[PDB]
Amino acid sequence: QVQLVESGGGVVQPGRSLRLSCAASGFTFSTYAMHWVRQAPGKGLEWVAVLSYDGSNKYYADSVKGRFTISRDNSKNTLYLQMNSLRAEDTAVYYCAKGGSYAYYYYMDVWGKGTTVTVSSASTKGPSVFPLAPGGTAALGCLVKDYFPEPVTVSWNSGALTSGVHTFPAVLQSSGLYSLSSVVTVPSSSLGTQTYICNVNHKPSNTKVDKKVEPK
Amino acid sequence: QVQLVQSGPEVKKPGTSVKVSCKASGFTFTTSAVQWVRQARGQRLEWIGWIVVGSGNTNYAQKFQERVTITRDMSTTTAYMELSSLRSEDTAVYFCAAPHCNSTSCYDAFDIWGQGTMVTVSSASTKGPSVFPLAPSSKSTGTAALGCLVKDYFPEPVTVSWNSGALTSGVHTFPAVLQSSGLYSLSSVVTVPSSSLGTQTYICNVNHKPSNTKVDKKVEPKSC
Amino acid sequence: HHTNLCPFGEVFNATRFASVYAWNRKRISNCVADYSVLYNSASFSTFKCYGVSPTKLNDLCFTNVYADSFVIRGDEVRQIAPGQTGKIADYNYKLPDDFTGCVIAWNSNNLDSKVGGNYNYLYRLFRKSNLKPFERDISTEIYQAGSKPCNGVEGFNCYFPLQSYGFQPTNGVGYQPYRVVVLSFELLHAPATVCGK
Amino acid sequence: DIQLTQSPSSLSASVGDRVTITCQASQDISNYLNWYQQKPGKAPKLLIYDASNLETGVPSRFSGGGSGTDFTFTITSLQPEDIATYYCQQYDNLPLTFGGGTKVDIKRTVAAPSVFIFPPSDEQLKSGTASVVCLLNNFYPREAKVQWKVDNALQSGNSQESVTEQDSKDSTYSLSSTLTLSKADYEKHKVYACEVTHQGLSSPVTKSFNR
Amino acid sequence: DIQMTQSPGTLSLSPGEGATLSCRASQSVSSSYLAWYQQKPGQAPRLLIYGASSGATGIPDRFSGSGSGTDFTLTISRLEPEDFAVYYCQQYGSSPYTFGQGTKVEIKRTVAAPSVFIFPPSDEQLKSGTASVVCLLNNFYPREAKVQWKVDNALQSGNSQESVTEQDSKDSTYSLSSTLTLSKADYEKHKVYACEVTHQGLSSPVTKSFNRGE
Ligand SMILES: *[C@@H]1O[C@H](CO[C@@H]2O[C@@H](C)[C@@H](O)[C@@H](O)[C@@H]2O)[C@@H](O[C@@H]2O[C@H](CO)[C@@H](O)[C@H](O)[C@H]2NC(C)=O)[C@H](O)[C@H]1NC(C)=O
Ligand SMILES: *[C@@H]1O[C@H](CO[C@@H]2O[C@@H](C)[C@@H](O)[C@@H](O)[C@@H]2O)[C@@H](O)[C@H](O)[C@H]1NC(C)=O
Ligand SMILES: [Cl-]
Ligand SMILES: [Cl-]
Ligand SMILES: [Cl-]
Ligand SMILES: [Cl-]
Ligand SMILES: [Cl-]
Repeated sequence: QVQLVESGGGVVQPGRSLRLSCAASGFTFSTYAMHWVRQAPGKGLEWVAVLSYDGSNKYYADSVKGRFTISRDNSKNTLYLQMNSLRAEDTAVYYCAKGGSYAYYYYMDVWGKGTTVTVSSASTKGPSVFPLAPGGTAALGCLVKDYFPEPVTVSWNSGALTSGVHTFPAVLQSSGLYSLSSVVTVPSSSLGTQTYICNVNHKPSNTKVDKKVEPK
Repeated sequence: QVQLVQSGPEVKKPGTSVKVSCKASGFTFTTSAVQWVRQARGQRLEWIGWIVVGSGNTNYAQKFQERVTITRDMSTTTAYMELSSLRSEDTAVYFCAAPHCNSTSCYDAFDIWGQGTMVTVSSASTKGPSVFPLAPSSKSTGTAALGCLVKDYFPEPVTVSWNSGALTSGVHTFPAVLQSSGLYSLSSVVTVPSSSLGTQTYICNVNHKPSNTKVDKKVEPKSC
Repeated sequence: HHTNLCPFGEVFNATRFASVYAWNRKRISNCVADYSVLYNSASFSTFKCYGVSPTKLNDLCFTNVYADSFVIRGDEVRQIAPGQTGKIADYNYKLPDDFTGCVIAWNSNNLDSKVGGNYNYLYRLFRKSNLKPFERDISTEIYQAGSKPCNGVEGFNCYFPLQSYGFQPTNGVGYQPYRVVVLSFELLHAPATVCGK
Repeated sequence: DIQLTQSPSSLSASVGDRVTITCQASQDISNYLNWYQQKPGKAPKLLIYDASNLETGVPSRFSGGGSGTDFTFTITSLQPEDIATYYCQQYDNLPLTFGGGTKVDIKRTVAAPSVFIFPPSDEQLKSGTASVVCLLNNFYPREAKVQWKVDNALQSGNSQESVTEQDSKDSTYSLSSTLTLSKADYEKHKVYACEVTHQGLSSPVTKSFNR
Repeated sequence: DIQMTQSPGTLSLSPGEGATLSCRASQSVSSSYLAWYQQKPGQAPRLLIYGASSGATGIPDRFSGSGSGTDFTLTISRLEPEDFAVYYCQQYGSSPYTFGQGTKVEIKRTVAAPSVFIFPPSDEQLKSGTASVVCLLNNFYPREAKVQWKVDNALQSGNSQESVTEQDSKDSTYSLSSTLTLSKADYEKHKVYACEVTHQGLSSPVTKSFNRGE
């Protein structure tokens, strides 16, 4: 029952600072070495930093050297990661991991669930929902464009239409806002006697948009 | 009390070996290094070699690669220099030096130096000196000169005093010379007022510890 | 996890052992250990356990067991213990004060000694500071004993940090090679995977 | 640093197959190699530690071998819940470094993509932005190429793509490509098309529309 | 090997003057591995300057060092009585750690002529079968002096040995002892025994003699 809980992740502006924390349970935290590992969206795993049992010896990765600082508070059984001079490439999911016995930095046993750090200067904005208007079978969908931050949820006909639905993962535009599309394939026979509505829900901005997709 | 104390004097026959010790105290020996330097009488300092205490790695001068091995024992915190196939040219004073260190850091030069070890190489045997007076002449009215000739002894050194130390002013005791016989000769002189030649007694005290010889000699004006 | 003997043979009977400066660790998990056979084995010069009684080891369970192995000489075996000082404990392999485990060592002169001397086994000679417990240092950077930089070349106050052992068959017992295995017993708030039977 | 090279970067196998992926180290790392399984959305989970040994709970179908520089990771009888990305990780010295990863796919019959093109909606053109959408629906394998054509001109640097996960029922993928132009640039041209090249198609398929 | 050369051989200065000593290396040495030592007669070398320009612990700040590459200098701003000694430089950057030949710093004094004394062999020594004639040169400056033995005006050679004292700590003078050694037979074959002394402080060579027996 070794468990590590992370927190402090969220939206942070480029060049500003953020500090993550990791709460450990199930072992004598004050004796063990501690790790931070991150994973950018669509990337592999990258080791960030490691701390000795007493916190006096620190080792970082070149990608974060001189910008990140790893620390710990043994009385509170928590591990910290001070992130300064943040860049867009620091956008990742950050995990803490239990290390070796004392100064045995070479182990990375149990990982935490992970906290998400998003580096963007964009502000919370609701999505604009545009219809993708519609062979033997036709395709139609909705364009969920220009929203921030993640995520959005798209369903069709309040959950009745689930067969053939493909809600694509979002892409990050050069504007800093996300774009997403959700399509559904239907028989062309029912195009004139069955209405299709996509239910876009964006909790961070409290937006609920129901868009009716019609032929042209 | 950061110190380096070396062995006593050595007198070896030609062709034998000598092993001079150099015990360290006051600093952490294990992270320092010891160099060895010899110096003939009146000549320059000559580097023999050095050793790193921690590793035992050594470097020797080309002149001494054939006959020198420098070692050290960390349990007795001592360094050694062993010179084999000794010959007359090896007769000199031998110094050891080292930088002082704690458990991690060391001084940036050889700042500790031992007292030195005098090594003599010759075929001669121990012999006490013969002390002959250098009688004052019948000159001036004015200062006169007298002294003692400390002749034919081995090895170095002899020590000469006058009137058991009561006479030091005007005294000159010259460094000994090595005669072709392999024995040393030394002279000690003192200048005194000519008026005191008849009423002041002058005795030179020659001591030669290697032969346990104590000679007192009275120096008087010549008796015609 | 229950029907498999712990692979202690791969540690003790390993063909090659590591230098103490680069000591090797193997994780022992999900197996059944027989510690009594090792404790009563007549092939071990040292079998000192800390924080746990070696006689009641077959009655204990642990979440994980870790086996550290390396080679030193006999008179240095006394340093593989908590609260020790010396070239090995300070610069090569350090045990914590609260160490819970067993230190096992045996004379390996017939294996780790060559005719002209075995110089493959190394140990760290200098370091800026003592090792923390269970720290491993495999750097080969020139040690700077003075205030002047070394520039990657040895010289006055600039020495290579690793030194080789002698290890010749005719050496004294205190200078002969010994193989050391340090078992440490880890106990977390998790299901115990290494028990004794 | 120590560099790890995984091979292959991706592969496809059916349930019951024996999967084998390799991990080569730039220098000798003894047996200090870990093998992770990471399923989409979750954190990596350790399967093999010390190159050869099974982590607690991990099914016995996973195994690993090797010491020094060349290592292997094996799944004797691939199962439906074994579809994930697998990483090797060395821990001989800091920094801890991972391999490039190996995505394990379900093998199925080659399916050509169903290509649909969508002109921008009139509501979006009122805002001053145009987004053309090209859909590639239910195809296999995942590798697909889409090139945009605006009046016989190949487009580059003005489009973004997104791919779904493998469908748990038909084992096909779906790809969405969006061409983003300003409304001004959208009104200057007439022919918009996306050319789709795929293994299932003996020749690229082009869906176009006249503005 | 790196050759170390020092200059001048001897430095004659008055107490209070400044001293400037030179140490040159046959090739570039690291300035951080050049040391200066002071050695007084009958004593061990004492470290003065290290790293070319760093004073050792306990060394008065009147000792200054400079140099880099091949040329190095030891500088004494105000020469104190305890500063008159021999000074060596040693490079210890490249093995072997070679020394210079040393530079003696002596007290420059007014020219002083030597007082010359001649001593016949004692009657006690003639019993032994050997005769020693001693010629004493007392308290002169500078150190350069010449002693010539003449037996019945016959120039002697190969049968004399000399010896000089250190510079006296009170009058800054030197003294010389020359010993003419003959057999008892050879000694009794001649009459006039004389030693001629040449020195800068003498307008012409001074001769002290004695007639055997008288
Ligand atoms: C070990 O010594 C170093 C250096 O001390 C100096 O160098 C020695 C060779 C010797 O000459 C000493 O007398 C010198 O003081 C210590 O490190 C220095 O510590 C001082 C004060 O603690 C500090 O001002 C310096 O900046 C330090 N320099 C360096 C390079 O670290 C060190 O603390 C000593 N360690 C122990 C345990 O005594
Ligand atoms: C070490 O090995 C002993 C004997 O094992 C046998 O002989 C060796 C040389 C190998 O060939 C091996 O494959 C054989 O099975 C055991 O008796 C002893 O228990 C072992 N020690 C440990 C700690 O496992
Ligand atoms: Cl550190
Ligand atoms: Cl703390
Ligand atoms: Cl005198
Ligand atoms: Cl699993
Ligand atoms: Cl020299």
